Amino acid sequence: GYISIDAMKKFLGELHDFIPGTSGYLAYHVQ
Amino acid sequence: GYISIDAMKKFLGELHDFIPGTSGYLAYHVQN
Amino acid sequence: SLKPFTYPFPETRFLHAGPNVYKFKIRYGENKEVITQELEDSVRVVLGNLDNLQPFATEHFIVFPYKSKWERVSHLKFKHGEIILIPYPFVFTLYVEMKW
Amino acid sequence: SLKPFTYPFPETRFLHAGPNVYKFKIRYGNKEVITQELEDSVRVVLGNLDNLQPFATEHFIVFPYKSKWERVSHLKFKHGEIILIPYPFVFTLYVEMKW
Repeated sequence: GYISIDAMKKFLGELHDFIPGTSGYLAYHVQ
Repeated sequence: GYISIDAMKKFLGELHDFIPGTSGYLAYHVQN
Repeated sequence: SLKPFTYPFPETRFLHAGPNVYKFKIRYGENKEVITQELEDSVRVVLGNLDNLQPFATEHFIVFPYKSKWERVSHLKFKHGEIILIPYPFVFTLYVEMKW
Repeated sequence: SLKPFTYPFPETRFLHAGPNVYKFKIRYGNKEVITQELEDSVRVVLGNLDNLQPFATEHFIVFPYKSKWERVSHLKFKHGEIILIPYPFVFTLYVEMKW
């Protein structure tokens, strides 16, 4: 028996896919 | 799929059941 | 609001929530709208229980969440326009199995 | 090396390895082979204490989880005169049928 998803806390805020090159998203790396 | 148990690192040392009152095992707890 | 989840194929997704970006990995063992919604719910649950991951059952699945160190995350910078997004330093792997 | 595990019923087992004692909990959902592969799963968990991941045995999928061992600072373990150090986390192995 596992806990039901409905018995758990859920983040209810806005949630977006982070896709660089879209919606103003960008990602970098050290060099 | 899932990784096979045979591909995992394994602890190969001695492994015993810890049963207080046997084989010299003992356990304690704080008290007021 | 999110791209459709890949029901049969394992995938990696970067998610922007609040001030953070999270790295998620989905692994798999008819009405696909419900399936996508419950997978989004599973992600939202993991985000709501960042420090107390435990397996849980949806209407159709058992989700086994795992957290691992996001290596070389200190060498990355994420931005939304001029906003700096804070990467959560752990990667979440969701093993999704069927609720029989 | 350990007594057989209770295949159908959930159980808690305290195991002595090296200088330490670990708290394991087994939850479910020829028993000699089952006991042997469960011992192997325990040894794998001990070999990957910091990088827990699910793995498949011949008959099961094992989902290991770590949780804080509460109220363990108030415990002292000994083997004879030797002081055993309790590993401060409890390991719960969710065992599921591989098929």
